[PDB]
Amino acid sequence: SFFTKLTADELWKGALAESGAGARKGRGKRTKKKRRKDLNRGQIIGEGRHGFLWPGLNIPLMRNGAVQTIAQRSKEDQEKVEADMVQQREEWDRRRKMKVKRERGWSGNTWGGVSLGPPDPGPNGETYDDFDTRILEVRNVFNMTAKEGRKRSVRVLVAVGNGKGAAGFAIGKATERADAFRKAKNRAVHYLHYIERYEDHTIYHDISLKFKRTHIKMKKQPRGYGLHCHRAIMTICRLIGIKDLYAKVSGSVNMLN
Amino acid sequence: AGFDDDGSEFHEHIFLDKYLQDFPKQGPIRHFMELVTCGLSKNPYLSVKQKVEHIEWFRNYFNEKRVILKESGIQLN
Amino acid sequence: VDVPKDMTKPEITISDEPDTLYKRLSVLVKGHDKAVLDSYEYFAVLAAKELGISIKVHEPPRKIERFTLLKSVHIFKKHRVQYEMRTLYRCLELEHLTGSTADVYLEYIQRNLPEGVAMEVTKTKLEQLPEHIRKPIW
Amino acid sequence: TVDFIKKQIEEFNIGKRHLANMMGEDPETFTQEDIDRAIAYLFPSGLFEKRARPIMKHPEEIFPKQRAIQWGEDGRPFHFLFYTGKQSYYSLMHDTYGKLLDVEKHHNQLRAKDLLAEKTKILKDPIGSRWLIKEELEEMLVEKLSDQDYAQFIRLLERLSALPCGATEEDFVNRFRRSIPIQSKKQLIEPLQYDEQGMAFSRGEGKRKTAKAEVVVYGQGSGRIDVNGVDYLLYFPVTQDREQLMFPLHFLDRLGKHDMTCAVSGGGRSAQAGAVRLAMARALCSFVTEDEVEWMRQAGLLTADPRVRERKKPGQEGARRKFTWKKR
Amino acid sequence: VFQDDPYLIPTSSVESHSFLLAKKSGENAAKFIINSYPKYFQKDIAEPHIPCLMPEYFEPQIEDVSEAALQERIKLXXXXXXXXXXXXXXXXXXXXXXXXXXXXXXXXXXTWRTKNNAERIFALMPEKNAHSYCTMIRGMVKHQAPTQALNLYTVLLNNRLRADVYTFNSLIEATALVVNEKFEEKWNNILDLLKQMVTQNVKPNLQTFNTILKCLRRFYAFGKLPALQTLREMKAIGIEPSLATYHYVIQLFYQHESPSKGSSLIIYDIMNEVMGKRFSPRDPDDDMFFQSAMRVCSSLRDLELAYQVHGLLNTGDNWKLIGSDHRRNFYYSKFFNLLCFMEQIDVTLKWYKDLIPSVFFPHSQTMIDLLQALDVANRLDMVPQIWKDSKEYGHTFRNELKEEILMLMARDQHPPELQVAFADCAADIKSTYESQPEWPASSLNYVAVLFLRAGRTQEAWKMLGLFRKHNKIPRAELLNEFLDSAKASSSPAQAIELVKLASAFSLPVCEGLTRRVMAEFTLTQEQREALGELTALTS
Amino acid sequence: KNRAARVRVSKGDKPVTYEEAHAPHYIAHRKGWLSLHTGNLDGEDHAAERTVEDVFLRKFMLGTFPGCLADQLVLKRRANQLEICALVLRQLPPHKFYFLVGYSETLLSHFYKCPVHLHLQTVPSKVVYKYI
Amino acid sequence: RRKALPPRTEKMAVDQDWPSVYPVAAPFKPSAVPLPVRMGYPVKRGVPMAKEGNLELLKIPNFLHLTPVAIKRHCEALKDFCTEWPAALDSDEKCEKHFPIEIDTADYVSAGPSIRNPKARVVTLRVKLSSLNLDDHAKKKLIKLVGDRYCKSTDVLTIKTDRCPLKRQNYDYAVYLLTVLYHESWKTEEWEKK
Amino acid sequence: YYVDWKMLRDVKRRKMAYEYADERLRINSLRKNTILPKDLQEVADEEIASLPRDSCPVRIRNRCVMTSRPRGVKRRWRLSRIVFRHLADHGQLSGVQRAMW
Amino acid sequence: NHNTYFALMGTLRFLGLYRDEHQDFRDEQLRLKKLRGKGKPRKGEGKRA
RNA sequence: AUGACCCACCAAUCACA
RNA sequence: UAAUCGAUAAACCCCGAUAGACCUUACCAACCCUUGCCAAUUCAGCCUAUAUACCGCCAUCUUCAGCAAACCCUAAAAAGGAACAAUAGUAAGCACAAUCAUAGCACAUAAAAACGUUAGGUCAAGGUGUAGCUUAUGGGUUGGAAAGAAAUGGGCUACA
Ligand SMILES: [Mg+2]
Ligand SMILES: [Mg+2]
Ligand SMILES: [Mg+2]
Ligand SMILES: [Mg+2]
Ligand SMILES: [Mg+2]
Ligand SMILES: [Mg+2]
Ligand SMILES: [Mg+2]
Ligand SMILES: [Mg+2]
Ligand SMILES: [Mg+2]
Ligand SMILES: [Mg+2]
Ligand SMILES: [Mg+2]
Ligand SMILES: [Mg+2]
Ligand SMILES: [Mg+2]
Ligand SMILES: [Mg+2]
Ligand SMILES: [Mg+2]
Ligand SMILES: [Mg+2]
Ligand SMILES: [Mg+2]
Ligand SMILES: [Mg+2]
Ligand SMILES: [Mg+2]
Ligand SMILES: [Mg+2]
Ligand SMILES: [Mg+2]
Ligand SMILES: [Mg+2]
Ligand SMILES: [Mg+2]
Ligand SMILES: [Mg+2]
Ligand SMILES: [Mg+2]
Ligand SMILES: [Mg+2]
Repeated sequence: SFFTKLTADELWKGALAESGAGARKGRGKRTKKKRRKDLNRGQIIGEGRHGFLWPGLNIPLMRNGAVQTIAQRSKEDQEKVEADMVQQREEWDRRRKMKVKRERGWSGNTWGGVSLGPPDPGPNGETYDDFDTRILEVRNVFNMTAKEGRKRSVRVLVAVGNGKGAAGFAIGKATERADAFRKAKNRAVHYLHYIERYEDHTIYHDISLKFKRTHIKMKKQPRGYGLHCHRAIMTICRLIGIKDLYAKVSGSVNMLN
Repeated sequence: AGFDDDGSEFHEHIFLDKYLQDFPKQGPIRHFMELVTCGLSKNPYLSVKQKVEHIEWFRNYFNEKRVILKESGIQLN
Repeated sequence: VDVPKDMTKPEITISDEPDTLYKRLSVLVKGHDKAVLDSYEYFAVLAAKELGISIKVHEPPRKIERFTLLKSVHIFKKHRVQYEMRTLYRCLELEHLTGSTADVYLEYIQRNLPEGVAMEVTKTKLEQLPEHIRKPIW
Repeated sequence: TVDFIKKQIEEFNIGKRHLANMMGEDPETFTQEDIDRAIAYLFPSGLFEKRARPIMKHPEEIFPKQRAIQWGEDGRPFHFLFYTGKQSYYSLMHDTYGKLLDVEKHHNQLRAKDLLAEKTKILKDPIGSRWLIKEELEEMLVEKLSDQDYAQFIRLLERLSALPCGATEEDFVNRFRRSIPIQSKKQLIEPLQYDEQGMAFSRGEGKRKTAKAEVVVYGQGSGRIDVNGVDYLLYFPVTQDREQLMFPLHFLDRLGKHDMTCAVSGGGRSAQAGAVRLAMARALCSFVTEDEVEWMRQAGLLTADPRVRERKKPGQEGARRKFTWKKR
Repeated sequence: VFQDDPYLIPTSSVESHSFLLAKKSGENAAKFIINSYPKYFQKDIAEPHIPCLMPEYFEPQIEDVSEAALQERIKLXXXXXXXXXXXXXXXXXXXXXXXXXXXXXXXXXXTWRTKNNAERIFALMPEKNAHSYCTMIRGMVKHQAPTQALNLYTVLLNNRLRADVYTFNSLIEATALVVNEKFEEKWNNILDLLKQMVTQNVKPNLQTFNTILKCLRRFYAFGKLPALQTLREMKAIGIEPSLATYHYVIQLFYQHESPSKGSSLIIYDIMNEVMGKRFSPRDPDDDMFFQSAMRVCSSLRDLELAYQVHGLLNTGDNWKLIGSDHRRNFYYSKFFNLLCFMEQIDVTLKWYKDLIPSVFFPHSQTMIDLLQALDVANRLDMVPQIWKDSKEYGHTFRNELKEEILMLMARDQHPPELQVAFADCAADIKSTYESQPEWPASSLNYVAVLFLRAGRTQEAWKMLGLFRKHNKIPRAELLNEFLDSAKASSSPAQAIELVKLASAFSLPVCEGLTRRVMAEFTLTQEQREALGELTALTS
Repeated sequence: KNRAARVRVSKGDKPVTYEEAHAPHYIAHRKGWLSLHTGNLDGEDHAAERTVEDVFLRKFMLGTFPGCLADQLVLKRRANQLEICALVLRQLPPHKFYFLVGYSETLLSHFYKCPVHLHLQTVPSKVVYKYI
Repeated sequence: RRKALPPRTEKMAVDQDWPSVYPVAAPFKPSAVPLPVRMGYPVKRGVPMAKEGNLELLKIPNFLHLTPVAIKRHCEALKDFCTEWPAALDSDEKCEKHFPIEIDTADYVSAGPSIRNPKARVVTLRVKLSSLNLDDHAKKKLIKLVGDRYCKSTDVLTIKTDRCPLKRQNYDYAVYLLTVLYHESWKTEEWEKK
Repeated sequence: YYVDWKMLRDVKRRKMAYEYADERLRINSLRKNTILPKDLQEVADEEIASLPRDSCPVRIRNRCVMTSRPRGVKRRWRLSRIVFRHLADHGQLSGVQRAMW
Repeated sequence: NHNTYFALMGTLRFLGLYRDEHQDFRDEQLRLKKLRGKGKPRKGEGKRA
């Protein structure tokens, strides 16, 4: 029965069932989750519950300038050691069950409004820590493939700006959400506009534009009247540095347009 | 190397006549036992001791049943 | 620079007995991969030329053993996997050797046998005649 | 990656010294040829793929060629075609076209001076000259190429060579020449042999399909054939096989003039007839003229027959024949 | 013995020790497991049947039967006595061999229990002397009570059983080792038991004359003359003198070698006859021979006889001729101590690379020797090498032998080729102590001077900066030296900084210092900054 | 699709040893044998014994040196002695390495009743042939 | 605390005698071998893997202990053990005229815990009949007696001995068999006249 | 633990069959012989059919040694076809390789 | 002998020399199973109760 | 000629003090 | 029938089996045994359920040529990205290709063939998630497993 056994990697790979056909077509629900815990995490070479102490492993090779002999711990000493290890496991379970807080953008389950933090340094060493990025719209998008059938890409639409009058937006698309985030950041920094700000809070004059089927209408406010706008426009404004504004959008509210 | 096999020599292997001394000389028992003998004569995997133990098991088993042999239609020693 | 002094202590004795003569001594090396047998051949020949042992070397035909198993755990009998084991040979044929020389050359050679190879030693030794046959007649 | 190459050469030289020492040879007269034998003996890997076996070689042969640095420390690219993305190839095209124009000018001046003094060097065909392959060119520019690229270039060289050839022009187009090696299919005649006061006997060895045949033919004899110590009418009862044995002799009209002994092993009857056929044919090439040798080859007398039994395959029946396939 | 990979190769002497000791602790752990659960290791495969790989049986093979369990549990010490007690409880008679074995066990294992066990040895069984006296005269040397042993020598001589060789050995040693104010009364009793042994038909062994020498060692430093006589005595009867004999000879001959150098010549000639021969180191005490045979050459500084001791070592069996690793490193410490100063650099550099990394690793004593060897022969080439080697083996000693190493950097004169060696060697050093290490101003004399012979001022400036940043200063000849190195290339601002930091720290040459910056600022025509300096010092 | 002893292509980040990057059909062509012994040759005996021995050695070694084993073991058998040769990550202090060397060699020597040698080659991190 | 020591290849003298380094059969530590050797299959741009950490070189039986210098030395040390071959015996003719009897004996070496090979028992006895003192009658009677063990073209008599545990036992039994064949070939009996 | 109860059964069987080999042989000598009378042979018959039923060799099965599989075994390695392939395909079986020809 | 292999490597695990990830996996799974409340019934208890 | 219904993408880690 | 299981369009049907009289063996019927293979363990043990939780091995499209990271472009992008007298694409990687094998080439054959598709096949190779049994769905012994109304697949031998 000793030969009958296996490697940890094999056993976990087995138990998790990540590679099955259930995971691929989304043949099972996302609320069902199980994880892999290293079973060597807290163990030391030489340690056993029989309680031995080996000269090279558990205990230092020389004590008081001489060679320590093979010896065994007392019953109660082993009791305490196992108590320690159990409390270590419980500590790691206490660490694992705590979920880190996600700052909520617009709504709790929306990615909209959320910050991605500064885009990544360009190849020349050029660095923007002055820029912030906000997510405007994340969307699961599909395409019908010859082999796989439905094929799910995320595409995100993002905006960056330094608050000093340069902002720009871009869109990015990938199989993985993380990947599209990266892509749209790094791409956004390439299309920047300069937005002229009157006295560095409002716009200069009233604006009305019909872009495709969307009508935006903005009005220039005095100093105290903060940011009364569609939530996306407020996000973008905060990125530009426009602090006082009024805008009503009519017709299609489609985000990219 | 390591195995001399009790310092025996090939004549304590090939020729087993010595242990057939006590056995009926003209009977079918000579036939049978000369076959067993000849078999052991060709057997590499066994020691001298073991062959002799086979021989003796037969001595003892035939001498165990005298009755069936006498009744058999041949008087056998 | 640093040389140990007087480093040699061989122990050899000569018994009065007529050391055994070997008419021919054949050594067959089986191995899996050729190259190792070639290196071994080189080494063996070299070792014999230095002892003045006068040898020949030839190559016996290679044996390939094949067999089949099922490719699947359960049922597709139509699909198989075939495995090989190739055994390659060298033959070192030595002639006109003595007993001692044989024991040395064989000791040296056998120690240095690489791990993936096997060896078979066929010694044909010379004996004049037995005693009881010489020229008595019963 | 330049420091790498330098170091690698240092340690290849140090190493070559070491190796030459253990192998007990003179470090100066050590060649690559010797390095190889030395490793092959020291690290004997049987592996069928020769590229996977142990190698100690000069790092220039081991490592692939590197595009050198393309610009100075200020950022200006050295070569004026840099921004094309292929400098190497388009330079070649540039200079080639330049030489073409040059040729046109010079030859036009010589047209106005009433001189055509040049010749057509465009036939190298006896040298067996060909163009570089795409692979070769790609190695000469240290740059990847496209099929249409290679095509373009070659077409241009053609345009060049089709005009009056200058000296520097001839030399130019001849970097792009290679010579295809020897093409002759003429056989290698067995030297005729004279043995023990006996004159004119030749040897040949046929192999067909598990049958091997060694045939010795005597020119000095009358017509008969002894196969494995018996008469050929006895050993080959079947007409067809006797006709096979007859083929080469009847072809050369030697049918009464030669006396042959044979050793044939393995295979069946027809395979042995085939074997002796081939061997006999190969033996009679010593006695005949060089032209009739070409004839025998063109009759298919001198070629071994490659056709051999195929291996049965698992899951089939006969090496081709498949198990019966049920649709439903 | 050690694993051959670079990671597991021992760097120092301490690492060699801990590594080898570790390996043995592992081997032990294994053997423990085997002998704890033998049934797992029972199943045999090997055809020639190695008996050596079989598990061992430390249990008694019979329980209640006395005559088995006694000897069984004796071969195994306390279970032996539990056994002899369970045999004496059943009224089973214990014979002359029984507690001769239990006695040899009381001598080999094991002050009240010795008296009790001895009392049971004599009272119950009337043991033949040749066993009982053997054990008790051996064990009461260990329990330190030799008198009752002379009483047992009387009781043994009474019964016609002669005292065997080890008796006269142990009692020659007992009458020797016991001396109260009077040595002659002892030595005479010794020569009397030595004559009494010759009369009793017992032939004195080589180890009896050897024991006698060992005894004559510990009392008089001039007791080498009787011992010398003994050294001739054995040579008359045909027994070849042991390396232990010769050792003790070299011990008293050394104690009398320090004031008088003639006994030295006698050790050297005794050794000179000893060394034309191939050894068979078969006696018990022999290590200290090759310890002290070479030890004398280190104090007397005589290299030829050390070449001879080495030719002796490498001859019979080199490996078998030195017992311990400490007593082994003494050998090379002293021997290479001789090789370094006494011989040409051609010889020293040679034996260096052979002995140092390969056999046994450099101590502090062999460290200082290489330093003094390169100062006299003027070798500046081998400094980076010996430093890099001394880094690997010599980590702990570093701080203490550091101040000496660098001192050989001042003594030289430095050409343009050697600049980079100084730069690297010193830079690694000070980068090691500025990242953690009290740092000498000597080291700055060196970086700054070697960088003046290098032609590099800019780094010597930053290094002087890094010492005045260490919250203490060099003496003023170094500050005047870099005042000069910054003056020759016309760098007066760095000179201003240096003499400002100099006048802040009180430096003794301050008259001469102020005079040197006034001179350099009169040479570069910085004079207004010199007057501003006088105005900054007056305030 | 044959799956046997294969390491499938991931997104292209996956580190793969020289061994793992070669499917069984490359044995004796590109990669070589992880064991060597006489048993599988034409006229030879006790193949089965050596196979079981092998399996136990891989398992044993994998458990005795947890986490520090780089690539699969190499087992050379020569004239009754087995030299085990391993690639080991540097994890443990050389104390633990020598302890385990000695412990192992003795233990296995007494188990299999033949002299066992152990040869450790030490490596900074898993040698990487491909992807990564 | 992480320790990395440079390889032995650094401290290696160019002319250092190699057999010093690898006296016995050795695993090939890359650290202790000076020669750069790349083995392994390459990758499309790349080269064969380095000698450090290379598992494939570890698999190779290495002839490094056997480098020809080391052999020359080894053999020259072995010249003392070997004994000379008698002059006159140089040709096979004289071999037979002097020694009639050839005894073939096999010895097998395979790696593993046990030495024991079943095939080792077999002893073969080859003897020319022309080297025997046989009468005409005795020769015919022996030929008929042994049968298949006699080759009529080459006149070489063959005795294959198996049946006993040891090769020495089998040697004795083959010799004995030969003896008895010769003694019982010369005895004429009653039925031989029939 | 043997991997399966079945394997256990088999181990026992091989033990018993080893133990009684001598008896079985000695008796089947009598049984298989034409020379002896039938009256001895019928008694000898009941004799060998008296012996424990798990002592007779035909009741033995060669099983995969690691995995206990009752068939699909290759006698030489005493291995199941599946386990054999699993070892050979990682190249842990010396001198075994895929076969092309 | 599978008993010797299983027994010996079990002990060597308890003496902390050998490390069995398979047995560890089995363990941790089982622990988490007794925690969730489905364990192995003490002998005799399960059916009738 | 015909071929219940139902099938799919809305959750985040590891490591150290 | 008291009396296994698994495969069961292509991609099952001399298939798991390169192998069942007892054994094998999982089934049926009687009987037995309950810390019950192991160093220890309120534990061993389970051919119990789920192949629609899986690893391992595979089948299949397939001798099909595509898959895929990192980028770049598009009066917006769901997605698309070639034109060689070239119009927006570069791309490492894996497949194909090349090499290796079948003892010389060549050809052939073998081998190889990615990503995915069929919740394809297999918890009875072994291992395992989840859920189940524990004086029984576990472990042993003895003996039984029949059979041909009919339908059919693949073979063998034939009809000369
Ligand atoms: Mg919410
Ligand atoms: Mg057919
Ligand atoms: Mg099971
Ligand atoms: Mg069977
Ligand atoms: Mg309908
Ligand atoms: Mg429908
Ligand atoms: Mg089922
Ligand atoms: Mg079904
Ligand atoms: Mg289907
Ligand atoms: Mg049945
Ligand atoms: Mg049954
Ligand atoms: Mg069941
Ligand atoms: Mg499925
Ligand atoms: Mg493609
Ligand atoms: Mg569009
Ligand atoms: Mg695209
Ligand atoms: Mg690509
Ligand atoms: Mg080929
Ligand atoms: Mg092809
Ligand atoms: Mg195929
Ligand atoms: Mg291919
Ligand atoms: Mg299904
Ligand atoms: Mg199914
Ligand atoms: Mg199961
Ligand atoms: Mg039918
Ligand atoms: Mg079929």
